[PDB]
Amino acid sequence: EADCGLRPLFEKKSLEDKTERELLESYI
Amino acid sequence: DFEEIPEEYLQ
Amino acid sequence: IVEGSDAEIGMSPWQVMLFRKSPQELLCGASLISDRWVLTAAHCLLYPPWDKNFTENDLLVRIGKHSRTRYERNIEKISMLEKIYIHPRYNWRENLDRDIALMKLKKPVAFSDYIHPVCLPDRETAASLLQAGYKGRVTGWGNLKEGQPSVLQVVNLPIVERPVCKDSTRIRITDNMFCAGYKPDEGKRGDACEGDSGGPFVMKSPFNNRWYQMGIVSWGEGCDRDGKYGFYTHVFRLKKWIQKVIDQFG
Ligand SMILES: N=C(N)N1CCC(CNC(=O)[C@@H]2CCCN2C(=O)[C@H](N)Cc2ccccc2)CC1
Ligand SMILES: *[C@@H]1O[C@H](CO)[C@@H](O)[C@H](O)[C@H]1NC(C)=O
Ligand code: NA
Ligand code: NA
Repeated sequence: EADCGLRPLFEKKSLEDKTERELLESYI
Repeated sequence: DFEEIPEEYLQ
Repeated sequence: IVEGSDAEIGMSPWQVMLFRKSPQELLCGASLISDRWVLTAAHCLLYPPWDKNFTENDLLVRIGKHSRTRYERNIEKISMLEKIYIHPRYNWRENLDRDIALMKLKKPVAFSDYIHPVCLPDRETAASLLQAGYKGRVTGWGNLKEGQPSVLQVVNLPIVERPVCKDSTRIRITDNMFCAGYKPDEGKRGDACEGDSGGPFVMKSPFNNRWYQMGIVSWGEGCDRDGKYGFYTHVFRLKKWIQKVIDQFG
């Protein structure tokens, strides 16, 4: 749980998935 | 539709 | 999931499938919160109106999956249940208030590229992120319309203002719920559907880049109907119960 919420194939290797930018853009 | 899973789990 | 898309490999490594032994079939979604604990919706396990009252040995959980129906050799892990814990004030008689349950696994699951727990929110992350217009992400293998998908589906959906949620339904909504989805004529759609229950509504924190599970797929009227919205169990509001169960059973 110290490492919770960080995905091996994405955050752990600083890659983004195809639609997570849509989430970030909604947080105004 | 569901592929059968190993019997080890179903026991 | 209605009007979603195929998930990428490893996009949701906390996603869990609840699987019935006999006959072998998907029951529900669920989520991995540690190597021994799995979160789901209570109505996935107990719903007397549908003659649903599962016991531990009725069930398996399948972790790390992508395909809905294939046995994903060397990728997925299949775990047996030690114990099911349903919220003591789960209201199956009326409106699914407190639609939440924990499942403790018999043995810890090994993490991998495909298997990894999601975070649970604290009060500060909940207050920051659970705001109308902010988008979260829902995942599942449920129905594609009100047939069924080959692989895990994903859809991003905005949280809806509470008065709009209330005015969309005759069912009594509580502080232990929130709703999400697009308003009509907004130009976009999408919803959870039957079979997606118990799966997670997640948000990616812009402060620390971690994914947090804010909700559990709970209920709705139809799927992807205009003027209707999907309802989700409010995970933070029930966090004290979650912690009590974990801090007294393992
Ligand atoms: N569009 C969606 N996002 N959802 C997603 C979740 C699915 C599956 N969940 C159900 O079928 C639940 C289980 C019990 C009945 N129920 C309902 O949703 C009823 N229609 C309304 C209701 C009845 C009693 C109490 C509370 C609500 C439904 C569609
Ligand atoms: C469901 O089954 C469990 C164990 O079989 C029992 O303890 C519980 O009272 C039952 N509840 C309902 C509503 O059937
Ligand atoms: Na209303
Ligand atoms: Na709608």
